[PDB]
Amino acid sequence: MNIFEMLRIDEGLRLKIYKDTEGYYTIGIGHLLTKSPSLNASKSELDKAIGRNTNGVITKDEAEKLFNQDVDAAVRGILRNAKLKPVYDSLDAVRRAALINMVFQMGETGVAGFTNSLRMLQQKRWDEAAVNLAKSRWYNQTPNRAKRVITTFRTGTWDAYK
Ligand SMILES: [Cl-]
Ligand SMILES: [Cl-]
Repeated sequence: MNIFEMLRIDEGLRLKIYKDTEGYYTIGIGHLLTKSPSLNASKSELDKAIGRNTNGVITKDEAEKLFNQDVDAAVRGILRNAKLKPVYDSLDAVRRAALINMVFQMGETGVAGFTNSLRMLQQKRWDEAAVNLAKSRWYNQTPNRAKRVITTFRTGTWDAYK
C-alpha cells in the first residue's frame, strides 16, 4: 500500500464532472475544480487544467495525470508550511501518508488548524491524537474516511485499508 493507492480508495475515480461530498464540482480522483455553483465555470476550469476542450469528460490517463500533480502539490505544500513540516518530519512512513491524505482533502490551511492534534502527533501520543482528531467537522461529515485516516495515525499500519 502507498499514498496513491490509499487516496485512490478514499476518493474513487470518475471520468465525468461530478459533485463531491460538499456539493462542489470535481473530476477524476478527487480533483476539485471550483467551489463555484456554476457548471460552466467548472467546465472552463477543467479545460484549462487539461489543455483541451474536454466537454466535461476526461480519460483515465488524464485523471491520473491530475492525481500525480495533486499528490506532488500536497507534499510540497506540507514541506513549505511552518506548522506542518515539523510534524511531517517527525513521523514514520505510514503516518506521513495519513498526513498527506488529510492535506489532499482539506488543504494545507485546513489541516494547519488542527493545532492540538498536530502537537499530539508530534509528541507520539497516538491514542490521544486519535481522540482529538475525532472532535471535528471533518470526522462528523465524512466519518468512514476519517476513521480510516485516524486508525492509520493511531496504529501506524495500513490495516484500515486492507
Ligand atoms: Cl491544475
Ligand atoms: Cl465517509
